[PDB]
Amino acid sequence: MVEFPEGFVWGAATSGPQTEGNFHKQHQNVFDYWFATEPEQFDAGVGPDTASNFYNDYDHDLALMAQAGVQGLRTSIQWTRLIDDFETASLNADGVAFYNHVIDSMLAHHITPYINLHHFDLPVALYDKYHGWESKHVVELFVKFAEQCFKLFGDRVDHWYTFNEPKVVVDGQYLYGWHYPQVINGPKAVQVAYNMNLASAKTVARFHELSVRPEQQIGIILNLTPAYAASDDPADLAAAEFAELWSNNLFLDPAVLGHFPEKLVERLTMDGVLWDATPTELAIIAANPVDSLGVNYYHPFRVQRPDISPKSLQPWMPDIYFKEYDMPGRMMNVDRGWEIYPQAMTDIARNIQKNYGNIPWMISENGMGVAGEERFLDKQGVVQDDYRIDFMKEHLTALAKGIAAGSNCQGYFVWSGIDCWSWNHAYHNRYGLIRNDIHTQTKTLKKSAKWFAELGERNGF
Amino acid sequence: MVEFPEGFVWGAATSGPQTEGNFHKQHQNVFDYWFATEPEQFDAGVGPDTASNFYNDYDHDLALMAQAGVQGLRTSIQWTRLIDDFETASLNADGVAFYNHVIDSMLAHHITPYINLHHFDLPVALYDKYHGWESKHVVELFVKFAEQCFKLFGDRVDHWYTFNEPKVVVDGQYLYGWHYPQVINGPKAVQVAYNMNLASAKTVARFHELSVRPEQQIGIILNLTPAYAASDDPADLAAAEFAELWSNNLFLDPAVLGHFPEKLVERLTMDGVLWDATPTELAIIAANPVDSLGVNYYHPFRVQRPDISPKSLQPWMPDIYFKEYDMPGRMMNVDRGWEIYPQAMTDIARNIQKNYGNIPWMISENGMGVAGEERFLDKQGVVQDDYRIDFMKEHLTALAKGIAAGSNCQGYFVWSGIDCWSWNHAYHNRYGLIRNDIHTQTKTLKKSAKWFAELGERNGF
Repeated sequence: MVEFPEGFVWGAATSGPQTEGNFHKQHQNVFDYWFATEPEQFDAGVGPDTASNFYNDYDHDLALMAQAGVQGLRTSIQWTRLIDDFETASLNADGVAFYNHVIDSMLAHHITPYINLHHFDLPVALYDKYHGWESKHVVELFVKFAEQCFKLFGDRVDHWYTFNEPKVVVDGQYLYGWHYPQVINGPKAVQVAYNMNLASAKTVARFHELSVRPEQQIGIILNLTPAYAASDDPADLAAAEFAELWSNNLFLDPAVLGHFPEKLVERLTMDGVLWDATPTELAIIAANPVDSLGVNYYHPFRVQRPDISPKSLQPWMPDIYFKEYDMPGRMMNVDRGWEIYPQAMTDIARNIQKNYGNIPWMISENGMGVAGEERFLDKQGVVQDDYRIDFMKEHLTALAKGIAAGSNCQGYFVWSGIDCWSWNHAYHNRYGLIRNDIHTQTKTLKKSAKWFAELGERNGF
Repeated sequence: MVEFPEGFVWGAATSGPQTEGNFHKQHQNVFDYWFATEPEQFDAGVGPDTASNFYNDYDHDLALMAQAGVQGLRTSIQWTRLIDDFETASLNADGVAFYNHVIDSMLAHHITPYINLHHFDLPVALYDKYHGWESKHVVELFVKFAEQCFKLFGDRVDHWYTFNEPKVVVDGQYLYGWHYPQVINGPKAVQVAYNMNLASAKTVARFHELSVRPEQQIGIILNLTPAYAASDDPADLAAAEFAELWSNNLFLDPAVLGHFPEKLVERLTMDGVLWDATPTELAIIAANPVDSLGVNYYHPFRVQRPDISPKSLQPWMPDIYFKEYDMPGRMMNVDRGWEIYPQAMTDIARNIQKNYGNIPWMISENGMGVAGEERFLDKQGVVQDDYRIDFMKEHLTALAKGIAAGSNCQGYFVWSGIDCWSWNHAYHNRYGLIRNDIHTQTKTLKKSAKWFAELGERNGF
């Protein structure tokens, strides 16, 4: 009734920081330090020190994911676990040993590894010493960490990603207080977006200098969620224009086309907040676009005119040009606060096909987070998460229309395999096909896990 | 300068609930349920779910305890981990295998096991089903649990304990709200004190039926701090008399002499709150005294006359006869609010010598808790806990005065080897010879750890 291309990958996505726990980890990332000093900023004071116990229980957790139909698992390597000295990227022997264990264990459970290098987990010491992603020297230290990952694990990992959602690092660390250091500074944010695009292009370049087999490829993972104008009012259309350039093109265009979006550069310049770039850096970005795209999609983005004129006396923010809009009658993931709009999948697919060379891409994250899932347990402690199955069906239906129209989508990864630690929200909302009882770290397939395994067997539903 | 008997045992003490974490544990004990229910009752919301990670890191943790001079480790087996069906004491095979690994690992590190059966960790389902320690049926199920421990581990463990401080279970669960379920009921407390005494004698009986070697002994661990009278004013001395019959004789006399203190039975009968016993139960108590005594001491205990007459119209509580007294001029550990009075050790040693047959005994707990020990890290990472060393010097010196005068003391167990979870206080105070960074579960010897090691080799200081 709804079928998918031959070879389509059915996978799951997590990250190191949200699964491993902090057991024996050498360095604190910014979230580790945030929790150590202000535990009250986290749901129930549950931080990342244990998370979903993946450091200790990886082998059996991978077996459960394989049970759940996870043919590919995408997670991340922590800079703060792998590296001893950041300046030279010397190696923490115990951390290298741990990532070889989980990659080997993925293979033994017949899971294809997809390895992302960075997922919101900047080392706090590099923020204290250089201001983190503001520093083009920190950019270089990142590339040297990437180089080690490629040399250590490239022999049995084909599929890599530089970053998960750099835009969330920019927004979170420098615009809205979501991430420690909670800086609130538009111009810095512009430089950080620049610096992270540059780090990604420099990592792509080093990846291909070091690759040995043709099937090795490196990509990036972004939100491509479209900006719908609230109305056809010119002021709402103009707000949606800028929201689109700034939330999507800022990263999509340099990663895939090789250059920054022309209209955005012009607006940033006119406002006096343009990044500092050099011709040599821009040439690196132009010469090393990603091999593939990971699309994270959860909810649409709707936007109307700003309440006050953008020429008002205020600190510069991208938000001076647009304000978020609530559509009456929207479908809502309420205990979460997000709109549910599957059709955006189709728009994204068409946009990639028409405007971005129909580059090979995957849905790298799609999922629904729900609170208090103990209420939906049945007589055997199996969460009856039909809502999650229906949510997956609605978005997969939309995806398949994009594919039949000709968009080069090659896989679908659910967020997430096993309930994992959702930053300051901790375990308030669950996303997994597999429930984790975090008091005992005992995990059990949900109803959606068996549906997912069957979806992969029939390559459809 | 201050020496100790040949063959003195230099040890450390903990418990399972305070170290293991709840990783893969089948059942919740009362503290597990309490934290799952009311995490706000726990410092910083830090519960038992990870504790000091002993479930995962036992082998290396025992190595560090060996470096710190721990020749005997006293800890406990968790009823809620070992047993599948409480009614039949059927075995949980992963919990059985876990205790087999730590006991074997203790042996390989040249650490003599000291295994205690119960440290405040009643399974909450047995309180729901039967009201817990109020049930003489639960008394039997505990004996069945002890049976299983002796058969699985008795081939390698010589030294056993029935309970760690039953009085704290009485006081905590039924008098002052320290332990879930926080019942406030004096008469119920009297019956629970009786039932736990009876559980212990029955366990001692079973233990000797199933004994295989003569070296195998089993004891009980109690607080025997004297109840010092505030003055020689007859109301004060009479208060100290009941305080001692109640806080010490309630368990000392059944455990060692095989009967309850006659003046205490008389008092509770007069007030109409006395336990329900049978002659056969009393005969089992009389026929199975303990083989040895573990003594816990931290701080002294002083009492004065109650403020109102004990005949006043109020719910019966042991405290209607005595009130805590603060002595002008006391030597205090001010941050912890505890008096320092080392000679109480010497008084305890004399009491066991004179009145309790000089039964073989050890100091099963003694130690000092301090908050924010990060203040005394040298930048080599070692806590400079000179205060802990001086504390041990004073108390070992007073204990030596007792051994010299003829007290049959055989060992000194520090609380604790590694920093562990102190119930609702969690990790606010640290007692260890070894420091635990509970964010990373990375452990490091303190200064006192090297001191304790040299103390054991020199057998003095």
